Amino acid sequence: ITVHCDIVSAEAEIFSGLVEMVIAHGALGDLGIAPGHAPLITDLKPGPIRLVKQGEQEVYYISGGFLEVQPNMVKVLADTVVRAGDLDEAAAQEALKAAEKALQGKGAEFDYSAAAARLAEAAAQLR
Amino acid sequence: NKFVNTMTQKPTVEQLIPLHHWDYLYEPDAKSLLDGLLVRYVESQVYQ
Amino acid sequence: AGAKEIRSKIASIKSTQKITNAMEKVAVSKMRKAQMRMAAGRPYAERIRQVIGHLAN
Repeated sequence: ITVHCDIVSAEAEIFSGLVEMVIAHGALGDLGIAPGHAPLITDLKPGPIRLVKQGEQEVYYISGGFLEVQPNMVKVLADTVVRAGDLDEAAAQEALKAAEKALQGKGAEFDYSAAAARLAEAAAQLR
Repeated sequence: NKFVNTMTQKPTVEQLIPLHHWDYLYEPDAKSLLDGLLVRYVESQVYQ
Repeated sequence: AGAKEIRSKIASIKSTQKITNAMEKVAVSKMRKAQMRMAAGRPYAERIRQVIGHLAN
């Protein structure tokens, strides 16, 4: 009769509790999940998921994610932003942009342990 | 640092990379899904 | 040199102590806010760990 469903993102939850039916925009055709469905994992498209609840109706917009289905439980691993390749690459290049520096060195620089040990003793005296 | 308690902040290092009876129906392909999920998992433990 | 300079220095240190006392409570509140934001991300991590596990098997 009623299947447990949770909409979840990396930062926070979006929905939880029992539901009657779940309609989702999967990668290859739409899906209608009802209690007792067979095991199914599926990549979602940017769009809304409709959750029918014992008769009232709920609607939530999603930007991507993974739909995990079991007979008892339905998990929606919802993304918080569009994962398009141009956006994906842009933020990586911004990290490289800031990372750039005037004294990159060879990569074998060491023996700075003395400075960290000198400060550690001062930090003991402070408390 | 890891929040051991209000009075303890344990510095730590952990490896991000490298890491039943039924079977899931896979859309579009199992390889496509594994490649996407592994990226969501590493980005998640970094945010944590 | 005299009592006037010492009196000014005791007032100088007393002003800083009241704001450092407030900042400890301000920090405790923010610590509680960062601890709930820690717990609002566990579900996405524990379930995907299971999915990536079975999908590989």
